[PDB]
Parts: sequence; structure tokens; C-alpha cells
Amino acid sequence: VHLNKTIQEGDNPDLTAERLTATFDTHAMAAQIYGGEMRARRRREITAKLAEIPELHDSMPLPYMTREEKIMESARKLTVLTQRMSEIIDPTDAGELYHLNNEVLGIEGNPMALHGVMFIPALNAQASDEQQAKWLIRALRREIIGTYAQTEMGHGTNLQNLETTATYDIGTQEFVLHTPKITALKWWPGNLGKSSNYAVVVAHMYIKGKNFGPHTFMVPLRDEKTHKPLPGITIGDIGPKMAYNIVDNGFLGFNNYRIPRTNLLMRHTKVEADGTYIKYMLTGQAIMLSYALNIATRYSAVRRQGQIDKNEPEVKVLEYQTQQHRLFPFIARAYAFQFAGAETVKLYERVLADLHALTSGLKSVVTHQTGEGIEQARMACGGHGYSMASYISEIYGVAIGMVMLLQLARYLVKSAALVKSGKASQLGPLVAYLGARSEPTSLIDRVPNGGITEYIKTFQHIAKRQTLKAANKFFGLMENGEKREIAWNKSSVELNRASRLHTRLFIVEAFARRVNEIGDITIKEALSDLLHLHVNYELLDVATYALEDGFMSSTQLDYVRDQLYFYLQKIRPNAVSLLDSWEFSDRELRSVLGRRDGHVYENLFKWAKESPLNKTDVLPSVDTYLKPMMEKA
Amino acid sequence: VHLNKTIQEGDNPDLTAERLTATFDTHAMAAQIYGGEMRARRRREITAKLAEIPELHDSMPLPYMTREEKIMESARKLTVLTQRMSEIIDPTDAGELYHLNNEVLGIEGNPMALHGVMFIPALNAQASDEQQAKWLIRALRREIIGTYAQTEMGHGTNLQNLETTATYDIGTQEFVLHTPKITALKWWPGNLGKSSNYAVVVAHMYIKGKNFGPHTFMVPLRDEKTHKPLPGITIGDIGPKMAYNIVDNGFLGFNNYRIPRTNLLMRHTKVEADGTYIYMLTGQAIMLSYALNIATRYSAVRRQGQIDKNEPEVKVLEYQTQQHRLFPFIARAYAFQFAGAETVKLYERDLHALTSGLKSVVTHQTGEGIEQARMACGGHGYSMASYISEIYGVAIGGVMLLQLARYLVKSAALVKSGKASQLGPLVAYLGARSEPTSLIDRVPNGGITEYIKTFQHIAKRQTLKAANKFFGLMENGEKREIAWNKSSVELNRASRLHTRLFIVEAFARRVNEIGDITIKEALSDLLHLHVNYELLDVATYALEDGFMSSTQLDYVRDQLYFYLQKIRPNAVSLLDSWEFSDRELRSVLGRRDGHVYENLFKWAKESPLNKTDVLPSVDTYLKPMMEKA
Repeated sequence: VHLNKTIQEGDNPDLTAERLTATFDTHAMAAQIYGGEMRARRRREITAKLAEIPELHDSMPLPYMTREEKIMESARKLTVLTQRMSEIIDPTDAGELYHLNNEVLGIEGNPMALHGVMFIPALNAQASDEQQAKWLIRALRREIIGTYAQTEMGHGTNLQNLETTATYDIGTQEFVLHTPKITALKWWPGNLGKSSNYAVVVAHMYIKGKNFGPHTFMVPLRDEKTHKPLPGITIGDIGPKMAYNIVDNGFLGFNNYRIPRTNLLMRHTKVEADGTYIKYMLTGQAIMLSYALNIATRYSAVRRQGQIDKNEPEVKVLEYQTQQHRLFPFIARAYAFQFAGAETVKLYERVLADLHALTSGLKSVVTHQTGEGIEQARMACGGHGYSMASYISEIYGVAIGMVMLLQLARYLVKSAALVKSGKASQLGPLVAYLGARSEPTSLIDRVPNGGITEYIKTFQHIAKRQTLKAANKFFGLMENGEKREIAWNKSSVELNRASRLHTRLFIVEAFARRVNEIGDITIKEALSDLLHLHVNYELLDVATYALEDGFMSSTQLDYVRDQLYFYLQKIRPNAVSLLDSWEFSDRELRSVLGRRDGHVYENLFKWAKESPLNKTDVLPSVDTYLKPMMEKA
Repeated sequence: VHLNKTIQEGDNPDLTAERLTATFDTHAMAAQIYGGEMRARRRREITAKLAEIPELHDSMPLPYMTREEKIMESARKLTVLTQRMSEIIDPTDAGELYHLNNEVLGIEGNPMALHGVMFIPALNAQASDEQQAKWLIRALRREIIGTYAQTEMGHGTNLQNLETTATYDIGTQEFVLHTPKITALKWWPGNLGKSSNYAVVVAHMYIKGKNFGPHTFMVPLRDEKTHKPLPGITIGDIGPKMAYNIVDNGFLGFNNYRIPRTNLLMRHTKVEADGTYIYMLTGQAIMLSYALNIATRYSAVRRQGQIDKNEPEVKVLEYQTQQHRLFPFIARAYAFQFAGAETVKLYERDLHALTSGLKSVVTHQTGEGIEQARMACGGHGYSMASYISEIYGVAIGGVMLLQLARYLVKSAALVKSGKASQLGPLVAYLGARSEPTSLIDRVPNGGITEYIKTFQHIAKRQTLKAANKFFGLMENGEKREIAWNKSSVELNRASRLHTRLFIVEAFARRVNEIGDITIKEALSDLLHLHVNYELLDVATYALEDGFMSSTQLDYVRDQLYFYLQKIRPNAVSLLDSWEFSDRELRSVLGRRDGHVYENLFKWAKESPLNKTDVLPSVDTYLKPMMEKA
């Protein structure tokens, strides 16, 4: 074998050439990505086992299909799954189930996406033992299809702004559910429009005229025999979307819809008859980014276009510094997000507040940067990237789908207020860098180190400076007599910059922490190169804040630029292998341009010839119109 | 009668309230956008006239339709157009034809998109008088449908790397066309897959062993009676795309396909039997303005959250963060439109080099702003009811920077060798001496020209910097082309900064030329937002050599937040001045009337999946699954 385990006999030599320069075992790196050799190996085994079960394959390429054909096809494979799933995976393992759903069901949705993601978790957390026996067992056994219904046409975020009401009728020990206005319709919950016959519904609970706030209710939506909407229910699909169109996102409305008292989920809240009241997404974005970069980098290895040296043949587009600049920094982010994800789990289980605030900034920054990199990846493909044969446009649309940052801003201002009042020592571990002293300048290129740590210290400085600066603007406006909320709005762009910089600092530290923990020397040097590209690209991307107070000099910025272009060149021999280490099959990746074998051009021609418009040589638009038009002329 | 001419009785008061604060006549601003009162008025008249012709309206909302239904529907409206077009527009005018196609055919394509854009122009420029008489007349009369076929699956657009051959057969006075391998297939020409029965085809011409290089040929593709591909032709659609799916982009291949000698287009080149041999900018501006119309109008009716906790939920247009993500892109939309007009002004009176950077910078900043506009809509922007996603996909579907970099290095080399005085007008700022610092906030006025001078400094510093890196590597013995590649990210930064400097100057030039003072102050506010947002976006280069101080950057930040607040009363009116009808804009969230929520409910109720209460996926699969369990 070669170090790159994805090489095969007959693979486009242009691609194989990029794999043969690998300096590390791609199986070892896969273990590092997915958290152990056993987890990496089980992914590959699951992939091999599916190859032997064609009843679970895409019946035809998904871009060929209409939305109606995708939903039927997804429903078909779903039924085969519930039957054959145990021959392939261990169903208790989330991870094997996630991977199985990627190979079989893809990224565009399925009719039970929210059954396992929201509906069942909600019954674990909120429903009482007695209630779980009745409803959770049926969900687990796929006797019912359900979803979680919270956001409303006019109010998506805050639970405290919802309008749907659940009024307790003491006289009939029932809860009355009502959608008082159009803006109170449940709107967006996946699989609510057509697939689910039950839903856990959030509504404000009223007893004797008092609002006890948001609670959750088990709500029958459709008759279990006929599947038609029950009396009082208004329910349907919200229409087509930019992507993710296999999911039937729903609208839902109630006209004085009555449910029993005991359909209130009552694990932590009780309402008695008389009325008495007693009281992972990150690794998803990483994979999406890695999908698109697999496609664009592999394509860039086989696509030859233009000359550098005019005495030499046309070069792979992977050869241009401009093309490396638009791909390789986003390979680094993909790994950085994955390790930031593992870190938050490691920290979440070390909670045997710093974390919930940081969680907000991550979901936002990771999603924005993933989108930027995916769209960079599509453009790196040139015109062919525009085709659904690249599939990057659908990857973009699924991955991409302001209050998270301002939640972190509140925490950062509260933290800044601790500093300015001499209470630096009360800061949580994740925000203590705010209370620390900066040296007069960055010591990048001015102190020998082997050390990313001078980069981390620079990121700590600018993130700290922007937080204290944005917090001071907010405080200054109040000291001048602005109302608190108006001073906050007038400061809010600056406070978001602070929140992003805090979040991006965490992603760097988490990346660096992982590289330090690795013992395998070839794995460590390859990720060390990735990390060195990361910190230079990110520091350059936020250079304004370092330069603004003299903390960084023009000379040091030229060093960072020289380092950036060096590590582009340094990563190139490993670029394809770093992406092969994520180990996506074709059946999972669903991209002609990103085929494992590199045989783009012959398979792009098969793909086009067999695409729907080519069923007949003469289209109906030419039969009915157009040809009668030419004849008349 | 209000200054804002888009207001109507019955409109959502929340939207009307944003329109009533307008400080200028929106008809006057529309004349300023489209280049005269008569051009603005003709757009509105065309719009009114279509309202009286329902045959040409969308039969149903376009997102409801499959690709196959869109093509039928586009073909239907195309035939009605060829009949009724003269009772609406003057067909000779490209502006009126462009607007008519926007209202009727939209942004997603049509079966004859390249018939008028490439096919007929190609016959004007390359076909002889004799040839035009037989082929151009038929094209003009829509007796044939044609396209222009150049780019190949494996090579793109550089003419010297194409592989389709046209070999002259002296013995039969025919040209033999051949696709020698898969990568030589014509691939991407719009309307080539299914619609066109003719095409002008680029191929390398061979006479007796010798390659005379790329020439163009009139090539029959499909029989005029049956529309089936002629013997030797391989032709079809390349498959679905991320957007623009009404166009049937094609692949085309030849197996020793023979055409007469006189199908070579022979206006400027002749081959005898003997064998002898003798703007897009305004388009992107409009797309950006589409999306901002949608997101800003939506932001006027969409209430969400509180500022003051004793007051009702505020329009999201109220948050500085939402103004920051919309208003700078309103400024760009106007800036691109004026940069476009300037480019025409200069073209009719260096320029070709600048043209490259504009096509690239305008397209990418337009994409950034359109996607920014979609996110400003929140979750509802994800629906096709916003339509911004399709706007993005069509707009983004438009080496350009390199062409400008070569010009900027050639310019920088003139400076370094003491030949500053030989620089063209558009690039002379490179030879000029900078003052020790920026004088923003440092002089009693100075105004926009101090911003322009700062942009000239940083664009000049990055060009000279990137050019020196390239020269330095050669002075150290690198081959020219390798030194170029190693410098090419820096050289692209230089090209963008040059291009963005031009957009600023053009914007400023227009504001100076305007006499109408209410129009001038509204665009002056837009310009002041522009220069602060742009200078802040490229602040690194100003700070790097001490040319700007931290204090001056805080001034720019205070100016940015001031002009956000200053522009808000005019934001909706600045976008209404582009004067897009609903039939053109095709967005539920961006409805002229502001009645989003009622019409989003109508749109969803009447969407395809709601034809029946029970889907076939539930009948065939999901309910048998639940029953079994």
C-alpha cells in the first residue's frame, strides 16, 4: 500500500500523482478526525456493506429528480432502512447512524429528519415516565411520525414572544390550543407539513387568566388511519426552498383545538385537575465544508488550464497560488471546526456559563465561515462548478440553513465590567485572557520559539482589545445619559466584532491543543503545517485590530504574508490526502467533479447524456411552441 | 401626492411609514439611475402596458414549477412576445427590450437567450453580405433558432487551446468538422442542447496539413422539419444547474460532419475552392438592487425584539446591525451603476485593463451583498418566497484580474525607471507623491477628495509593493512566470484596490455633476456612507505605513454609524427609485404593497405539495411502515 489509502488501480494519473506525495497514513488521520481507529474503520466497513445492498442506493442521480420524486425516493429508502439497518450498523450508536444516513439519505432531507433529531429528544427531556411509556415507545418503534413545533411565522427566536396559547379549561380538564393571528402559525418545523401525524408543540400556558410561559404539549395532528388533518387543525407544506427540499417544513394552526390535561409534558412541571401549578452541529458544518473541498481540490488536480512556464504543458489549476489561496485555508478551517467541536464536548462533560455563551458564537461563526469556504470551493471549480454535477450549490444551501452573537456579547461585556472594577480574578477559564496583561508588541518573528503560542497571544490581544473597546463604547454612552438599550444598539456592530474574535480565538486554541496532544509524528507534522497556515491566514484576515494600536508592525505583517505563501506551498503535497482522510465514498459525496477515481470528463458526459431533458431529442417546448413559430415565420 | 411615487392607498402602514420620510422625488432619482426622464418613464409605461396583457404574465409562480414546466412556460410567453412585442416597445432599443424581457421572461433564462445575444451579433460581425442575406434575415425573422458555440468541455474559452477541427476537403469543397476526443465537445453554449437548430461554431481550420487557427462556421444542427439531430451530430442538454435552468446549455460533437465551403463565415477571411486563404455592470447593479429591495422592504414590515423594553417590538430595520448589513450595499448598487455609465462615457470619450477588474470586483461584491440581503431576511429568506437565492445564482454566473495586474506592473515599472510622465490618465496616481498622512478629519473640510486621496495612496502602495515582490524574485533569479505565480495573490489585491478606487471616483464624479439639490444630497449621503465603509474595509493598507492613525480610523467609524442613521429615512425610497414591478421582481417578501404575511400564506397554501392532504410518499411508504410497526 501507499500512505494514501484511497489510491486504486486505474485512477486518473493526475489525481494519483497528488496522492502519492502524502507524508502520512490516511487511515491514521481518519482515526484522528472521527475519534479513534475503531470509529474510522466502522465508517469504511459500513460503506463497503452498503455496496452489497443496491436496494438502498440512489435510484438515479438526485439532481435529475423533481421535488416530488425526491420525497418518494427518500420515503422508499427509509422503509428499507427500518428493515435492513441491523445488518449494517449497531442502531444504538449515534455516529454509525449518522454515517448510514449520509450514505443512504444524503444532505437534502428525509421525511423523518426531525423524528430522531427533535421529537424523540424532546420526549426524553420533557415527558414523564408514564407519558414516555405511551408516546416515546411508539416513536422509537416508528408507529408514529413526529416533529417539534416552536418557531412561528412572525416570531422565530425568543420563546417569550410566541403567540400560540394553551388555555387550561378547568371545567373539562383539557388544554385549548389557539392560533390567534396569522403571525402565530407554527412555521418552519421540519416534517410538519405532510409527514408527521404528531408534534410536540410549544405554547404559552394560561391558567385562570395568568401566563405561566412556554410549555410543551403532545398534540395529535392527523388521524392514524386516514392521515387527514383532525378537526381544528390547519397544516401544510410551506413551499419550496433554496435547498433541503426533501424535508416538508410545515405551517400549523389551531382553532380552539382541545387536548387532554395529561398531554402537557409533565416531567418537570405539573398541572393538576383543579389547575394548580407545581414546578454536534459543528462537526456537521465541518463535514459539509470538507465535502465541497474534496470536490474542488480533486477537480483542481485533474483540471489543466493555462500555462505558468510557457515552455511547459498546461498546468493543473491546483498549481496556481491563487487557487491554493482559495482552497487550502478552508481545509484548515474544516479540521479546526472538527477539533473545536471535540473540545466543546470535552468541556461540556468537564462540567461535572463560559460554555453556553461561547456555544452561541461558534454556531454563528462556524456557519458563516463554512459558507464562505463552500462558495469559494464552488468558484474554484470554474464554470463546471455551476452544474449540479459539482453538487457544491446544494451543499452550500444545506450548510447555510444575529441573536447568538449578542448573547455572547452580553457575556463579554459582563466579563469586561469585572475587569474594569478590579475583579479580574472572578473570570471563568474561557474568558480569563481578558484580565491578563499584554506585552508591548506581538513577538511573532521577534522571538525564536517553534511557537504558535506567539500567534495565540496576538489573537488574545486583539480579541481582548476589541471587547474592552466595544464594552467601553457601551458604557461611555450610558455615562453620557443614553438609555441602556439604545446605547446597546448603537454599540452592537462593535460588540459583534468582539464576539467573533473571541470565538475565532477559541477555534485557534482548540486546534493548537489537539496538535500538541498527538504523538504520531507524521500525523502531527501534517496538522502542524495546517495549523501554521491557519494562524497566518486568520491573523492576516483580522490584521486591522493588530495594527491599530501598534501591537503589530508592517514588518511583522510581511512576515505573516511570507508565512502564508510558504505554507500554501508546504501543504500542497498533502492537500488531497488531507481531504481523502475524511473518507467520503462517491455514494455519500454525490459529485461527478469530485469522483474518487478522478475520471471527471468521461463521467460528466455520461451524467449529461442521461439527464432528464435528453430522454427525447425533441422537447415539448419545441413541439407545442417554437416549431409552430418557425413554420409560421 | 408624495415625494415617493411608489406609495399607494391600502399599502401596509409599516412600509408606507418608511416611504413617507423620503426627501426626494423617486421619479427624479429613477431618471438619474436609468439615464434620463424619458428612459425612466418608458420603463414605467412598458410596465403599465403589460398589466393590460395577461397573456404574457406568469401562469403560476415560477418556484412552483419543475424545470420542464418552466421551459414550456418560457416558450409559451416567447411566442406571444414575437407577435405582440411591437404594441409595447420599440424593438430596436436594447434598453426597452432588456426591460421587457425582465418583466416577462425573468432572470432564469429563455429558449432564445443566445439567439439575440451571441448568434445574431456573430452574423453581423463575421458573415459576408451574401451570407447575411440568407442566414441573418432568417434569424431576425425567427425562422431559425441559433446560438454561438465556442467553449469546450476540457479547455474553456482561450481560442488557441480549442480542439474541434474543420478540415478543408479540396476534392469536395466541403469543410469536415471533427470532435477528436471527449474534451473537445462544445460544452456550455446556451440554448444549444435542445432549442437551436443552427449554431455558429468556432473550430481550428486546416487546409492541407496547416492549422490556420480559429475561425467560425455556420453549422446546421437539426432538421428544419423534424428538429432531430442530423447525421454525425451529437447534441443535448448538459443537465440541471444551480440556477438559470430555463436555458438549455448544450454539449455538441461532430463525427466527420461535412458542410459546404461557403458555410465558413467570410466577411474578413476567404477560402476559395482552390484552397487559397486570404453592459454587464448595469446587470449586476440591478440584481443587487432586486435583492436589497426585497430585504429592506421586508425589514420595514418585519418586527422582532425590543430596543426600549417599554415600547413595542421594533422593525428590524431599526437595528444598527441590520442597517450595517444592507445600507452599504445600497450604496454599492448605485456605485456600480455610475461606474458603468462612466465606463461608457470613457469608451466613447488602460480602459480595457480596467474593464477586467470591474467585471470581477463588481460580480463578487454583488454576490456578497445579495447573500447578505438573503440573511437579513432571517429564516424566511431561505424560502423561494424571498427569491433571493435564485437572484444570487444567476448573478454569480458572471484571469480578468491578471489582465489588470499585467497592466499595473507595467505601470509600476514605468514609475520605478523614471518614466512616471508616460502613464495613462487612469493610472497616473501611481506616479504621484503622497502627503505624509491622510488628511481625513485633519483639515477644515477636504471632504470626499481626502477620501479619494487615501484610496489612491493605498492602491498605489499595494501595486508598488506587489510589483516589487515580483521584481525582487526575478532579481534573485526566479523565472519570470514562477515569480509571477508566487506574487499573484498580492497582485490581485492591487488589481481590486485599483478597481475599487475607480468605483469611488466615478460615484463622486456623478454627485458633482448633479444640479437637482434634493437628489444630490441623498446621493451625497450614500457616497459618504460608501467611502467610510470601503475605507474601513481596506483599513489594513492605510494603517500599515502610518498613513492613517488609530484616531482617524475612529473618525471613520463614527462617520459610518452616522450615515447609517442618516440614510435610513431614505433607504426604502432609494430602492423604490429603481422602480421594479412585482411581475418583474417575483418576490413575496419584497411585494410593493408590504402585505407579506397574508401573501406568504396564500403562496404556501397554493404550493404544489398542498394539492392533497395526503402525499403519495405517505400512501405508498410511510403509512404502511407505521401500520407494520
